[PDB]
Amino acid sequence: EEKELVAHLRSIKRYFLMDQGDFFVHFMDLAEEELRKPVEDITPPRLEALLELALRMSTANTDPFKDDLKIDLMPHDLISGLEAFSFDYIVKWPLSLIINRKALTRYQMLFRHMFYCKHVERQLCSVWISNKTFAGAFTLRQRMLNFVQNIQYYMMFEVMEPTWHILEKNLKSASNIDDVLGHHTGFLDTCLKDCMLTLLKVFSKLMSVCVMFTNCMQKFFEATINKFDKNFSAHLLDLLARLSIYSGMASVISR
Amino acid sequence: LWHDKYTLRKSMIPSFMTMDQSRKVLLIGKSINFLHQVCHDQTENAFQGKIDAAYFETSKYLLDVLNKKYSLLDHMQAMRRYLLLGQGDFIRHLMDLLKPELVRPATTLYQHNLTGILETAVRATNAQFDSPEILRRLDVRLLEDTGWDVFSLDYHVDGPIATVFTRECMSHYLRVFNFLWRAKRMEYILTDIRKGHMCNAKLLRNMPEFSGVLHQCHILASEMVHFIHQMQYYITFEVLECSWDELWNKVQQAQDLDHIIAAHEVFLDTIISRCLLDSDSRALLNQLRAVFDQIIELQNAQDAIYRAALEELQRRLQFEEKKKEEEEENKRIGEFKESIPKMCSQLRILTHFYQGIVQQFLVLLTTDESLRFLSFRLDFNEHYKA
Amino acid sequence: EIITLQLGQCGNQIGFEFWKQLCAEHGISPEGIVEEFATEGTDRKDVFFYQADDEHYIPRAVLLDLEPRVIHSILNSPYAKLYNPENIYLSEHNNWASGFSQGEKIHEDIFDIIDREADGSDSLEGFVLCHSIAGGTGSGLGSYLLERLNDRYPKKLVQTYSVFPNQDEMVVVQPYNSLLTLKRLTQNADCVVLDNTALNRIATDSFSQINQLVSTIMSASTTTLRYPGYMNNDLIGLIASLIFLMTGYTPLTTDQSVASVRKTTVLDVMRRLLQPKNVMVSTNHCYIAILNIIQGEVDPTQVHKSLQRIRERKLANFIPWGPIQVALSRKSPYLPSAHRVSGLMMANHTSISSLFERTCRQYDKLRKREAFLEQFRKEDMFKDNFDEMDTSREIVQQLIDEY
Amino acid sequence: EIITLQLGQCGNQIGFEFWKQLCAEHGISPEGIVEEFATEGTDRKDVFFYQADDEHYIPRAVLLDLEPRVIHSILNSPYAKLYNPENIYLSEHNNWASGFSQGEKIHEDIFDIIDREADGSDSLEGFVLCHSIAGGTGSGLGSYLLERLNDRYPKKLVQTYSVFPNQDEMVVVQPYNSLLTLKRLTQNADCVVLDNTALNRIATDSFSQINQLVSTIMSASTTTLRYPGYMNNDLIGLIASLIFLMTGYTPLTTDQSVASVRKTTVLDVMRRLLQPKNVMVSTNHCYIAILNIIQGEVDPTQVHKSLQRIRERKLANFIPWGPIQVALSRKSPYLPSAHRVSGLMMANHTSISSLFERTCRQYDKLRKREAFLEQFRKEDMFKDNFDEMDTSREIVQQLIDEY
Repeated sequence: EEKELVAHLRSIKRYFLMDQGDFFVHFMDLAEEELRKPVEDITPPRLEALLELALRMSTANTDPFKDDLKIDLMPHDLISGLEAFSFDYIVKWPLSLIINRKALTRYQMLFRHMFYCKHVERQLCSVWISNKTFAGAFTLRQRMLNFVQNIQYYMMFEVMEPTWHILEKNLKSASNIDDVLGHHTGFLDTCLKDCMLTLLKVFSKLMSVCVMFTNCMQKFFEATINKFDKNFSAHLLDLLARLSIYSGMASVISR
Repeated sequence: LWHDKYTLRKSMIPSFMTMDQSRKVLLIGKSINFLHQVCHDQTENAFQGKIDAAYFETSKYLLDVLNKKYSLLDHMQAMRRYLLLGQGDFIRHLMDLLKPELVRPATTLYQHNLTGILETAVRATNAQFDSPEILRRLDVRLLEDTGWDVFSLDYHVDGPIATVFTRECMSHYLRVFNFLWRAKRMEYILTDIRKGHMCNAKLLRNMPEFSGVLHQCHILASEMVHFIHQMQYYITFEVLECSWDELWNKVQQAQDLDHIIAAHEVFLDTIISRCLLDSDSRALLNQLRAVFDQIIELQNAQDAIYRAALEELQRRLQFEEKKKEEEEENKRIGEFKESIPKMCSQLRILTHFYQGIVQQFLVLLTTDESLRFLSFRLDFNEHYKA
Repeated sequence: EIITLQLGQCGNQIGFEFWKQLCAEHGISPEGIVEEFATEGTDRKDVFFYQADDEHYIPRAVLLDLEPRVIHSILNSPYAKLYNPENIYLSEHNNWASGFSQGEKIHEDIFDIIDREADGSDSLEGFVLCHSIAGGTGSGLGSYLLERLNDRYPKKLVQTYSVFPNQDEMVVVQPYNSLLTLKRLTQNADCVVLDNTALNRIATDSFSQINQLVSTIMSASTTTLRYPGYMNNDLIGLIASLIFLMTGYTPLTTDQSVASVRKTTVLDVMRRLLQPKNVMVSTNHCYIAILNIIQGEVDPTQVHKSLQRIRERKLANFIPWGPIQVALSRKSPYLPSAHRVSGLMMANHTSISSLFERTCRQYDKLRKREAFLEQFRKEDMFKDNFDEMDTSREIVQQLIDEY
Repeated sequence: EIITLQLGQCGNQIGFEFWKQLCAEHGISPEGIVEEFATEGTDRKDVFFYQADDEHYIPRAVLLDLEPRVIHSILNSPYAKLYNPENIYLSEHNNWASGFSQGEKIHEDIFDIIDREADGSDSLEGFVLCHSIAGGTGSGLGSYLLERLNDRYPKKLVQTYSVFPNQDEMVVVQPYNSLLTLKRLTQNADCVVLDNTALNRIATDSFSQINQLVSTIMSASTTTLRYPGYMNNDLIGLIASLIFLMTGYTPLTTDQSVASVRKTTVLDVMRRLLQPKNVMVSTNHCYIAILNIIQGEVDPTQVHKSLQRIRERKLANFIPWGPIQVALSRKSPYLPSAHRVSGLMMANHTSISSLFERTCRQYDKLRKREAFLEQFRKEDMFKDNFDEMDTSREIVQQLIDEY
């Protein structure tokens, strides 16, 4: 009731779990050019001045706790400039026992994995308007875009939307803090399992060809488009292969 | 906390307490010691009246805390609906979904896949409207071939209620569940064959040369479905509905949780006895298995005679629809008529051996008394016994 | 699950009163709402009904008819809102050939409706057909639907409640329609004969009451499927245990004839189900199979004793070349149990052959003089010749010989 | 943000009822005031409306017309005060050439209005056009605006709801206007075909109701953009996932047809969106893309199951040379949720080619005899020759060949 916790986690799903795309569609639209610069070349007083603006202009303005978002440029990527960006969140003492540094980097691990897929299909969809006024590269773009759109819909409406709805109900039947601490870290170690975060490093290389493909089309050749097809389709038949050998993790193939 | 940790010392009993009175104190002490730890709850002639006063109050309270805080009775009924197939509606759907899986060998079978199927059945059938607690314990286990030899439900139970089942009732129910699982797939096979004949004659009713041998395929079925559909009744009325009635009658009147154990323990010694799963009735069950096998061999010797008639019918369809040559097929049609008496000698020798194993089965029943009600079910109208 | 295909005025009504009986049994309000007392019900409803987001339940029924009047009256009944307007079909604008021609003409929409209904069920088991074999609508339309259904769905059961024309009472063109419908029934139907003559005979000794009795028969036949138990938990189980049929029901008593509350054992009921009088339809002919479904309290010891005594009394006759069944169910918890124990019987008996021998005799009594063939020649099917008729007659003759 | 350009009587009305639907959804009063219950609303309003210092909200709409009567009637409606009088434009004083000539004549004021509206939005995303392709006003004016807009704004989307002339019902000069408008659509339009024939067909089985349905389609198409969620948070996301289109909506039910509250899953809806009957528009032709937006409670497990079953049942056909999409949204919190779950479908399918083949056939059926060319010669564009017509016809032929 006082210093509420359930009305305090929904202020995290709005930013970390990317439940509101009205703040992102407006933030990357501002800080795109100033993130492609390499690291140790961008001024952090500029990004915070862009984050602080992207909120109040969007629909995230109606939030009591919006003043707790800080930029934190991590040193190592999801094992530069753009692949080293992630929010940071600060809380007071009484609410810190629940959401601590041990259980906040996990919120910060499964965010970058969803900012990376959100970044590529934001540009891979951007090359679509450049070609709209040589004719065999479209049938490959259809194969790539329909794969990242099929990962995100699996990662939002299948893993992080159902598991969160459990936690909301699983906190009304709690009896003590030693249980709320069990239903929270019991929600994070489940998301990082149904997601590919825990190995499946071929996903990282598979997204590598997609960003390169957008780059090639950004310079506007006839012999390299067919190379990407043989390269990208080879990695996808590897992803669908390992995702089949399991005892969810089997419903992904139907996605 | 019941079977051990308490011993009646025969040496240090005072002479002025009769040997029976010394077993009412060891039972009142045990009833209160067990009420605290496991159940997790906290509260001459006048001498004889004190023991009984401490008995007709403590034990009567032990059942109340064991029926309201744990619902010991609501599990006995629920452990009959599922573990003893007493539901029927749920086991029907569960045998339709495990069919595509269990046909494969056991090596490719993994438990983590079947649970999603079991969970689907409990949702579709009427078993969804049920206490969520008892549904938390109902799961699957994999006995250690074919998928129809290693599948069985478990319904594990731990805690205070585990003092009524004691790891032996769970080693007896599974000993029963196999006999009720076999006698349930041997019936859904025989209603599938009967379903095939209900579509067979609706297609090839134009070949009068085939109905002569096709007829023996029907009679052998209806002579076989009787033996199964009749023994399936002896399971309901003579074993389940009768031996369970002598349990719910000695529970609504029993008390002190030691007339309940002894009433539920003998309830598992009649079902084992009224079914043929005893130790000295071994010659009978192995005799029944042979009859259970002849039902499978019919299904294999039927689709062969079924499909071989659909191929010849399909060719006979295309051999005239595209044209509307004539001599090269009459030898194929002519030889097809010549293979018919070969198949007739199969169903003529399969039947003559099926009757030789049933007429031998009945002789073994005249051996130990409730079985006499079975010999009447099978031998009704005296079709056997000449 | 199951679907119901009712054709012609006979079938349309049959369906009306069958669904009336069903909703009465399951505590379904006329509008499709569920009564408060039945909120926690245990009865299975998916078999004949599917619920809706509005909490109302919709029958898995389709209405077919060559004429509007009957269904229009149905939709003016208090039960009108219950049915699905989408499924109901009415011809925009008495012969079998015409009926089959229309069936060829209106294939698309009918099978659209049937497919839509089918895809809403996970475990559809078979089909139910209610129609009359004499009138032009029922006969021809059922023929066409059976043909195209057995073609379309080769893995579903097809059950029918076929009403046969009265014979003691003199459709003038009934022999042709009956013979053709029988051809189609043998050639495609998986498995309940019905006749007005004996039905009204037992009723005596309006169509509303006759079809109320018929719906009673249908509901009692489907009871155990509706109410899951231990044995006989599927229609295929029913069919396998028997396989043409005839039926009889013991407690066929008026609402005014409850005054004689006769102590009704199971033995007396099962006995009563055997007599030719109770067989609702009109050479040492014998049985092929007998099934008795019993509702109410029942002791299997009583059942065994009744079976033993009847077997000893040899009141029945069986085939010499082959080796009954008594199933038990539970009454709906709602309708009054005016009967202590009740019994329904479905049997296969060779005597039914006589039916066809009559109709064949009827048909042969016309084909020799070419009576009322003018209309048939109009339709395409009988435009050139009538070989269809000859094949149908020979098929029926073959069936009689087989019996 | 977005702008709406509606032309001709058709477009003017389309806009009227589209904004009626929008204000109903977002709880916007007819006068532009906001209701008390909607004060704390979470719905995004910038997309179609911009608020004013007086707290009222103004649509990002512009009214264009060659004639005053329609808009004059609009301004006599209860919704009159809502629109912006500055943006509305009326000609002071039925041919495509005349329409394009006027468009050349009145460039300045129209683009003044468009620029004023554009500069009031930070993140304008594209354009929306509503018009009819047959009448003189819509066809020519839309042609001119599309040309000069694609020239002016080379970085904005252009979406249209083009209404096609009825064909089963015999504009006498429709072939010319339709062909020219199609030329311009291919040559400049970024991306929703519409026809009166099939639209009224589904309506059956006044313009007020037809365009109410059309506005329903438009609003359901723009729902998720209006209501931000997780995926598909932009129009460009929509377009990329598909790229000519056709549409269908399941709960197209009268206000009187709510009596049948049918239990409506997601599976049944998404299935219904596939049938040609529900496609509101009228060689083994196949699909190119399918999108289904679902409103109401939805379980992604149900969606996966429906997708699996439909894929296995192979009810659809796809291109052999290339490898659908199911997006979910939330209903407005205000309008009654008479439907448990609802579905809208937008697809690209090759069969649409037939449309042009008809119109081409129509046009070729006239160009051989020079019918009704007298008026066209009057205008400057067709004063010398008609090479415009030949180029347009060849472009449409090229598009058909490409399909």
